[PDB]
Amino acid sequence: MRPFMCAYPGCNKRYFKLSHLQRHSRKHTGEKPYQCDFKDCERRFSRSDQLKRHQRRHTGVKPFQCKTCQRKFSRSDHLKTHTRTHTGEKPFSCRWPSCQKKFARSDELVRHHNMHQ
DNA sequence: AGCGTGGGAGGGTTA
DNA sequence: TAACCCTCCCACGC
Ligand SMILES: [Zn+2]
Ligand SMILES: [Zn+2]
Ligand SMILES: [Zn+2]
Ligand SMILES: [Zn+2]
Repeated sequence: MRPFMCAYPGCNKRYFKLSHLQRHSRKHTGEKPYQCDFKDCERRFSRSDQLKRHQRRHTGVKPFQCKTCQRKFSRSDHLKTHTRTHTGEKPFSCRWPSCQKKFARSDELVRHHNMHQ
């Protein structure tokens, strides 16, 4: 399954790719060489992709646009869940007894599940 | 309730 | 040999 296993004592985390393991290894070492050099910000990241995603907050760039209402979004995963507001898709159904409510996002189902109990 | 929108994280592809 | 792009998990706020 996962041939790349973390060698840190007690971690026991395994990965499919070596790049995934080397990316995880910075969690133990704590190195965050990708600092944000914008003013009034001290955010640091161990990954370059997380820094550039964060720096969209400073630049205001929204590269992902909804083809229905033309609204732009900073992140592609948030455009995907926004599209369900137009299509009405709710792929996450509550499995509580007698309940039939469905939700477009998983965190909405988790919040609804916590309301049952 | 429904949904915008961050960080943290793991999947993938690519010279 | 990591940068790059993707969605998910979890969280916070209105
Ligand atoms: Zn580890
Ligand atoms: Zn910043
Ligand atoms: Zn839209
Ligand atoms: Zn329910």
